Amino acid sequence: RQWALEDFEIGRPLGKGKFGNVYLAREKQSKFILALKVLFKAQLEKAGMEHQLRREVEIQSHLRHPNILRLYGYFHDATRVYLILEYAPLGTVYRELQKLSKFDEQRTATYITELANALSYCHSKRVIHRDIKPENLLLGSAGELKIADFGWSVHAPSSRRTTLCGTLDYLPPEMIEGRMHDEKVDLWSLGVLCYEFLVGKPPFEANTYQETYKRISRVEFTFPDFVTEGARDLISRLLKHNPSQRPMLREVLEHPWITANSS
Ligand SMILES: Nc1ncnc2c1ncn2[C@@H]1O[C@H](COP(=O)(O)OP(=O)(O)O)[C@@H](O)[C@H]1O
Ligand SMILES: [Ca+2]
Ligand SMILES: [Ca+2]
Repeated sequence: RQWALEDFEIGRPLGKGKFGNVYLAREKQSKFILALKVLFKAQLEKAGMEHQLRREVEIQSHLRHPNILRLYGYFHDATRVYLILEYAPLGTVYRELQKLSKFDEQRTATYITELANALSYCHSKRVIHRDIKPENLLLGSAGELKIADFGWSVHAPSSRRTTLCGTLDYLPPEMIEGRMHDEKVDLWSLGVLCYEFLVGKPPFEANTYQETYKRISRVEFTFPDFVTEGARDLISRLLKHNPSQRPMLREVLEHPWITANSS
């Protein structure tokens, strides 16, 4: 309780999503620097995703972890909805990935650690993200990873997927096949990110949706020569077609290659 647009000086655009237009902003009274995610009611309603928005606010407002981005509150005004988010000053892992093409083992292991901790806290409440990918991974002032954008978040188990498009790149077989899914979806994503971080691209990238779908469902990926044995071991363990065969997060955090490299 209980903001209005008038409470904020709006700064520069921080990023655009499918629906979200995100701006740096400062709260006039306190001079608190933050981010406003702006959504258009028309676009949400017409058509599809008004329920995701409610899900995102409800779920994310209630989460408190250093590796999960804060949602502080919200408001609206007949044309738009405004989410008030914690501002992440070092940008997205996506842009960082663009900047240096690929990450070293130390950086990758640290990102995975920070990710595994946030996910393990999420999973502790049976909350599953389902949209873990570099666009949704922000960096705090200490360069620490922060999981963001809970539009796709839901409680486990779930069904449907609803319907998503954009890439399939980060989705496990049980999600691309419309099946019932677990917290295990987030473990598959973790494996996909781990490979993208070291290699510079996702294990199942292809030129078409139909081929990507096929590669994911058949789980066909290969490692460049430069990927080390301990990273190969971790990724092969996360990218298993059968969800239950996938590791618990504790197993990931205690993986030798993770413990060896993680700063
Ligand atoms: N709190 C934030 N701090 C800095 N940049 C952000 C923040 N939230 C989002 N962004 C940027 O805006 C983009 C879209 O935000 P997001 O909420 O993920 O979009 P959408 O919900 O529309 O998919 C992100 O990928 C990122 O580049
Ligand atoms: Ca997003
Ligand atoms: Ca979203």
